[PDB]
Amino acid sequence: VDGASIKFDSICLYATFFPMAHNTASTLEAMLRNDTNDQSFNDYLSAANM
Amino acid sequence: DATDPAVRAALQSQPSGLNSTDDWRQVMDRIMSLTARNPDAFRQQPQANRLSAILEAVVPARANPTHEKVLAIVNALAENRAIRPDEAGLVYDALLQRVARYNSGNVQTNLDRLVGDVREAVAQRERAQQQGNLGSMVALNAFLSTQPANVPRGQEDYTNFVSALRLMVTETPQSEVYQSGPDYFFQTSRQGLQTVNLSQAFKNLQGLWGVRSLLTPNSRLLLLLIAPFTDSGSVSRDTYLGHLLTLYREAIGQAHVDEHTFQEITSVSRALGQEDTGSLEATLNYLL
Repeated sequence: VDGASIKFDSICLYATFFPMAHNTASTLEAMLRNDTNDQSFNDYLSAANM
Repeated sequence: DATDPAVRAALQSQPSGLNSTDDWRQVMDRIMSLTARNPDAFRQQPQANRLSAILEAVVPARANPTHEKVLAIVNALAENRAIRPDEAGLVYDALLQRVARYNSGNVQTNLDRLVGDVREAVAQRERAQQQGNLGSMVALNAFLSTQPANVPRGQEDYTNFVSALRLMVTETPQSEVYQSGPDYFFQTSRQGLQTVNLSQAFKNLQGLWGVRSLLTPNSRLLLLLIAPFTDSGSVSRDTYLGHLLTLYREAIGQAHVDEHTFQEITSVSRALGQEDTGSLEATLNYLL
């Protein structure tokens, strides 16, 4: 009601890459595709919220 | 023939075609059609080209060899470094002016003797370059006159070392010895590094031939250069100079097989896929 407005011109996605060596980043790739090396995470709040 | 001062003078004064004076037989084989390849190539010329070659054949034209005899001399002076290549036109007009003031039957014969003399002197210098011995043997034997021929201890090691010292300057045509003030030196190549000091090395090795932290690093540079020209029986086994000459022969042989090992490891580290910065540093730290 108070006349505030937001308008999106453009959105760009950025992604910073560690310049890892191509034998090191291929060893790390091959280790992290094994199902025992799955990256498991956790919500910090960890709650169902009612 | 590319370094022949009269072949080079023929490529700068004589025509590149078949005139009937320098090449009389080769043009009479073509006028008279007795050539193997294309005999009938002379009948297919106009009368201006065909009759003007017959007239130069049945009565040929005389010529001056004087500009060709002098240019063979100038192109040998410029080749044996007697003149500069910029002075090649200056001394050519200077010699043509002298053989024009003093022209005779004696001088034109004497220029004919001297263009055979400079063919030899160009080839004699180029043989002496590839042999590479005459400037070094007269200055290494001049060095060894200064050094005494009788050390107190270890004369057997000393007279085989100085005989192997004559073997470097003989079996390496680029190596040379000279003098610069008091001392004499030894370069392993023309305009190259590893210059040892002979007068400082033999005043260091004198007193170490029978000893069985104390060596100047140019003496050790001399013991590195003399190592492939020294047998196991040329010096002793227990003597500290003889113990190092075997140790420097193993160091050359290990650096000769670490050279071939380097060319193998870096070849299979590019195809396997590594950092090209770290493939070249981890290999040397494995080899050094």
